[PDB]
Formats: sequence, C-alpha cells, structure tokens
Amino acid sequence: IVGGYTCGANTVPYQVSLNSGYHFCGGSLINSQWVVSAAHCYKSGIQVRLGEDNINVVEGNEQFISASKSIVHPSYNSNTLNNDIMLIKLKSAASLNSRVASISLPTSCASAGTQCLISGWGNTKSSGTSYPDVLKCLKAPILSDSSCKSAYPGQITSNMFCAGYLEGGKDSCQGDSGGPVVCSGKLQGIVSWGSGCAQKNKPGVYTKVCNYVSWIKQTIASN
Ligand SMILES: [Ca+2]
Repeated sequence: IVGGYTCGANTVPYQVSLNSGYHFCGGSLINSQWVVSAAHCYKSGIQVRLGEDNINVVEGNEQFISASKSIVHPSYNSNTLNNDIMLIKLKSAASLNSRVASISLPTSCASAGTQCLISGWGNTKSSGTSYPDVLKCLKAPILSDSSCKSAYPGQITSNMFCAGYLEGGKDSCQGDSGGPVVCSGKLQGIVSWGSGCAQKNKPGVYTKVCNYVSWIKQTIASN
C-alpha cells in the first residue's frame, strides 16, 4: 500500500497473509474454512496466516492453517488477468473471534463513488522498494467505468473495476495482490493489477467480486 496509514493490529480481521516460506499475497476469509484470493497468486504449498499484524513477529492472535485445496477460476486468463480470482480451502476451520472474522459476500455490485477500504503488506513506495511488517490500510473510491477504461484502453473487462485516485499518490502495490477491497461491510474486490503503483492516470484494477458470488457459493457447497 502506497500512501496509506497503519491499520492497527487486528482491525481488519478478515485480512489474511498467504505464506510459502514468506508472504507473497493477501486474501480474505469468507467463512471458517474458505479464503478468496487472486488467481495470479496461485502456487502449491500455501499456508494461510490469519490474525496477523506484524508478519515477522509472533504477537499472540495468529492462526496458521495449511491449504488442502486451491481452485482457480475456470476461465482465468493469465495474459489479461480476466477472472483473477481463486478459492482456497483450509485443512481445518479457523476459530472465529473478535480478531479473526469472516467478511460477507455482496448481494449487490457496488457503484462508482462508493468509498472502500483496501489493505495489505505490499510495497509502500512508488519509486523503489520498502516492504512493511505491519498491515497498511487505504480508503479509496471506486472510479466510474468510463474513467477506468479511459486510463487503460482495451484492457478493462466486465469483471474488473478501478479504485483509487487519478492524481496518484495512493494505491495498492506489489505484495497486496489477492487482498480485500471492502465497501459497506461487503467484499467487493480483489487486488489484481495496475501499471506500476500510485502513478497518475494509472489507478488500481480490482477483480469485481459481485460477478462471482454464485460460483463461490456452489463451489463451496460441493468441496
Ligand atoms: Ca505476527
């Protein structure tokens, strides 16, 4: 997260870290046994880390659970990142509390102008690299579809939306991928891609979770 603020330990209880020896992506706990992330985050040997603030320090509220199954969306295209969404089942159900909580899926697609919260452990710089240990948070509006397609000619699909600021300075970034975009208490997006980070006229592009609710629900019900 570039240009954000420190969230506070466990203030974002649905945020998760995907770990394969090291943090490489974020995710969202949507029930006690399932996590949503970005398909381009796929790899084998994932351990899901719930309850994290400093991902380099055991602080007391962590739950470390291995994945038993990863399900990339059937129509994921790694060239275009269309349908950048993946489901992860935990080997064991998490223990849900104040600090480890699921986030609800949407009944409705959120509209442009809605303010949302983005979070993750990604790069905090637009030029160069400095990765934080504690969770970073960004409030940002969904941008209209027209602005989004204007900034990214020929690249936005019905399954993506832009959020952020055309002026630059505030954005998600590398290492935030897979993480949550929450609007009015609902998971509306997944950190997916962008042209650099926090550049002007290059806002962040997010998977549009409101299109995948039925796939998520019938996938969870059969696995
Ligand atoms: Ca920790």
